[PDB]
Amino acid sequence: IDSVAVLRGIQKVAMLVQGNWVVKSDILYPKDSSSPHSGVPAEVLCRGRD
Amino acid sequence: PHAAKDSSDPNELYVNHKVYTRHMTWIPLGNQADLFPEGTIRPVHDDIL
Amino acid sequence: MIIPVRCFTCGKIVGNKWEAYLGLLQAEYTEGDALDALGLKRYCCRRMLLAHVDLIEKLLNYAPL
Ligand SMILES: [Zn+2]
Repeated sequence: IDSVAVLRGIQKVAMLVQGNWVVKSDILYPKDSSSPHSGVPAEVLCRGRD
Repeated sequence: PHAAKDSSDPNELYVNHKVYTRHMTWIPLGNQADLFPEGTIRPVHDDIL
Repeated sequence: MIIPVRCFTCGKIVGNKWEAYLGLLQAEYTEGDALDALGLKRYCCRRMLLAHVDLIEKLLNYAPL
């Protein structure tokens, strides 16, 4: 698999932190999901993870 | 009445949610108010949950 | 369910040192150094605070409210 395609694919679902790639917050927490421990909406979880 | 939109921590959402022993109020009987000055009759640690 | 006020063996007041202990868990302190800083020399209070499970919030999650 070409490196450019993998890079373009990972740029849409991940962010660069200290040279490494961390998955985006909205990917782990969909809009209809909630915190399994507190039940807060997924938007707050995404803001906290960001 | 005034809290954040999320307020995940119970401290911001609710008030008096943890009943500490400091809420105990000594009620004088008869002349105990005159014999005992204010602040003497009270819980020892004042922080027991 | 909830942290007991008195220690079973000795009887030292331990209910008031629970939430602060949780603060020491919210901080970078480990278990042993936090129990030492709280003033628990004998191991009975250390067992009381360490082996205690906080089930009151799990029950309040099922409370009527
Ligand atoms: Zn003890």
